Amino acid sequence: QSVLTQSPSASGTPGQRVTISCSGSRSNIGSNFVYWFHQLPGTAPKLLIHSNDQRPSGVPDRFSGSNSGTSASLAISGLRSEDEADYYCAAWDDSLSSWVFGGGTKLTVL
Amino acid sequence: QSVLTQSPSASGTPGQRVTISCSGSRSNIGSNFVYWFHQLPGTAPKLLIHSNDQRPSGVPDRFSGSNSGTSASLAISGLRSEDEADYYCAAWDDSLSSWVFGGGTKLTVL
Amino acid sequence: ITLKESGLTLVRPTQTLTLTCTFSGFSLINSGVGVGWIRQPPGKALEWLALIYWDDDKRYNPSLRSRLTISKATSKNQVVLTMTNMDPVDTATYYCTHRGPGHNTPIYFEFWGQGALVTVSS
Amino acid sequence: ITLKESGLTLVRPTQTLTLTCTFSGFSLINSGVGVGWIRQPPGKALEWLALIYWDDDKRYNPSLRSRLTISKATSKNQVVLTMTNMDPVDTATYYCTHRGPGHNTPIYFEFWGQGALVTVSS
Amino acid sequence: ASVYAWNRKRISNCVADYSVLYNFAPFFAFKCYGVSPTKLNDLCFTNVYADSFVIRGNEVSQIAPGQTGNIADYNYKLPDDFTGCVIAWNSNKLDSKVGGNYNYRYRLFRKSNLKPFERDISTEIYQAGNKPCNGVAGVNCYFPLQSYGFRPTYGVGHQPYRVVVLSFELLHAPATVCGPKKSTNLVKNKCVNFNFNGLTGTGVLTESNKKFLPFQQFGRDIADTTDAVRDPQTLEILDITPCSFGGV
Repeated sequence: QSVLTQSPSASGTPGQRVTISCSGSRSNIGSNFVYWFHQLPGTAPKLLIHSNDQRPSGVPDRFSGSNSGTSASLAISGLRSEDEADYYCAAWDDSLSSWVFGGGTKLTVL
Repeated sequence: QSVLTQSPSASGTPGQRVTISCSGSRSNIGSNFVYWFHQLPGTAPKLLIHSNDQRPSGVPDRFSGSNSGTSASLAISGLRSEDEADYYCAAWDDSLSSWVFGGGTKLTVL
Repeated sequence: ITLKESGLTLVRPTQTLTLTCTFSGFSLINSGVGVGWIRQPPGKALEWLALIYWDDDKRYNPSLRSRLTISKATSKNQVVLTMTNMDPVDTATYYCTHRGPGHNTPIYFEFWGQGALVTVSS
Repeated sequence: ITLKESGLTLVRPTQTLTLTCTFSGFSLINSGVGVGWIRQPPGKALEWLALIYWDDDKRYNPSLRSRLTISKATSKNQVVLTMTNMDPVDTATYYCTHRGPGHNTPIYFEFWGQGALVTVSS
Repeated sequence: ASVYAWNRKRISNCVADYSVLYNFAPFFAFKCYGVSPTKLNDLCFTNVYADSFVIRGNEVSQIAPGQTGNIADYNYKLPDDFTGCVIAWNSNKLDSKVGGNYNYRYRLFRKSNLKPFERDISTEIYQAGNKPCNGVAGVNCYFPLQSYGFRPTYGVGHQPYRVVVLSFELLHAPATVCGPKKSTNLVKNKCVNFNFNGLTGTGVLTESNKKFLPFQQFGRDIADTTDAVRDPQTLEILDITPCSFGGV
């Protein structure tokens, strides 16, 4: 309800498309915008998708986002070797009145 | 594996139903369409049933087909005296990458 | 729809066979349409030789590959089949047959030629 | 656009933390701009601390409210964070982040500082 | 055509008749964006494109605005401001060869997604982590195009469908293509409401005796009263006189 849950591992292979899920609730993810971050080890995270479908300037086209009801998805096309890092959800929760985050997914390419 | 096997003789009697078997293998008869031809002495054959259950326009209803796993059957009802001829199987064998045929069945009415 | 075979029916061994199927009622320019060849020894079962779809996909019988060349002459509405190194075991009847479309799946061998008894002897 | 945190990195328990994010390239006098703070334990998921808009609307994390005080010094282009009653569980890294305008909706956490590892021990 | 090299065509300067489409097939997919199919036969457009190609079964859903997929991502993309119709029907009857039809191929790998209505044909070898091999296998160094493998036994989800997309245009149109404007048999000697090629009026029509020059279509007496008109079908000149009226 108040914490977003992501599966921990993705494990694709180059040139393939993969998806990362994020389940929220009626109160935070289904009535607010969903952000999507990414943080290689030892470095501040960096925005990838805000407002559920828009990319800040400087992100390749292959990253796409989607929100639907109470679920969220990130679609990575052209999987490459420079993308194995952590992926986080983020959403504003009206019932808690604060930003909440997810666990994170590994996404190690083979 | 690479050859369909039919009994050489059927030997029905008028107004009766008889069956003709066709044994194949995992690679050809169990994963492709089974045709059933009928060649009379001194004349090109003539299609009877394609796609295991369909009859080309101009064949009586009494001819029926059946496929089951890696075996095949043709069902002739209302057996008559104008049907004593050769009946052949045919199916495409992916392992051989060619059309393969059976032995043939006699079906002589008494 | 009609087909008819023609060529030399008798040839000695170590020679080449040529056959020509001239047809009428369909054209090898539409989609679906294709033409094939099937031989049958005297008193034996049928055997598939080759096939040629409308987009020129020359499928061959693998065991008889390295011996066969099938080609079409669409301008004359005729197809030519060729098989080299004939032998007395290749005595058979050769039909040219037609594969068109059906109602939910392609039809194969719905119409046949009339055969051309080919003897290989001296 | 750049941000950078600074302060004391080591403190005993039951003391208070002060941190100062000095930035360059934007002013907390324009419309939109606001600055927030976000902490992350070592090897865990992120956690949101506090936020301060341009008209001084000091939003806080409720569970950590009653402990935090964020304030601005716009003249010096710097923001100050303060947290009392530290404990060994609060060893973490603290980032200062920025929210400016986008193209049809505000962007949040578009730019980050570089963190300041804070250890609470003796 | 195969989907990665689809074939555009223009249709202009005609009297488009859309009453032929319905008689074609059961039309597994027939949906229109921005227009209704029944009200299609009466409007006029500048230039009408028709884009035809062949795809799989479970991908017909990707031919729609704003849908990210694999063929709507790499080899056919249509705008979010689309206006037209799409029509797709199952053609397993004519495209499925026994053993696999490796003649319909599609782009599987690309560097970036493509702009709307963009086509690319180059079959250059795809990029890998490091400098690709050479049109050969390797760590990645893949090859872009991939075949389909249609066979007659596949389900109706991997069976071939033929699809044609119609694109219209409507802005500042010296209209070139509309629908057929049906006519009705002529009535003479009776007070009738008539509509001759746009000229609307009422009166009884009588056979004329005046010689219209071949490029003229209307006749006028003094004070702009339309006195005569030539039939647009048989070119006979017809006289117009207002039916009887008066005071009592």
